[PDB]
Amino acid sequence: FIYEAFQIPSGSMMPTLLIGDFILVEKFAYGIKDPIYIETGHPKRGDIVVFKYPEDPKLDYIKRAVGLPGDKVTYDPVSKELTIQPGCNALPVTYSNVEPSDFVQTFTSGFFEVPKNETKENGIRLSERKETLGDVTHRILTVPIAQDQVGMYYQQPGQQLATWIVPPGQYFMMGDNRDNSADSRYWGFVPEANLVGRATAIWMSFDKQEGEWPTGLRLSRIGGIH
Amino acid sequence: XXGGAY
Repeated sequence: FIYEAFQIPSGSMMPTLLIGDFILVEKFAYGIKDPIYIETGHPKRGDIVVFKYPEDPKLDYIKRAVGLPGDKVTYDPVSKELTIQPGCNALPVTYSNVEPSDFVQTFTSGFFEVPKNETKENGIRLSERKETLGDVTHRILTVPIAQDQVGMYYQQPGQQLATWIVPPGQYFMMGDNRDNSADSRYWGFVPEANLVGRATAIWMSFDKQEGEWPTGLRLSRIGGIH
Repeated sequence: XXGGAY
């Protein structure tokens, strides 16, 4: 397996990946099969994938693969919940109770880790919940005063707004920081050709703000991604 | 690498 490291400059995958994380990615592999007598690397649903931005292939993006080839994906912008129908059958999708997250967003915008007992001026506390897609559980953040404007979505020819059917060999990507993520909702599907790898680990983390320099080290974050 | 992912 071939490996590549990446810095996380933005907040689009909070709380799973933070600004200032450094991650290791495992590149996807074409299988090496002996037809006389490895397996081909594909995203599984829920995988954190690095990929080349389709519209400008010189930029690397990192999102979660929530939609696989054939998936009918529907997003309800009010509840901020996905529905997924594979091979279009309904994928089991569950959501936990909303609770206050560790983060406040100021509003460009910055994010701050603020303890749940405190408050911060010019800020909104982000909510957190668990999203389960099939067999994979991960956290998402939502901004309680935010809601997508569906008229601004990438609209797939043939489809109502806020519903997409993933073409063969393509993926529907979404960020865990659901109100702060420019993802497939807005710029459409990601082709197979554009995938780089799957995020496997945080190998280093620096405590910093989006444009600022590091305030410290978050060694507690080194390890698996969950 | 060491490059960024947005």
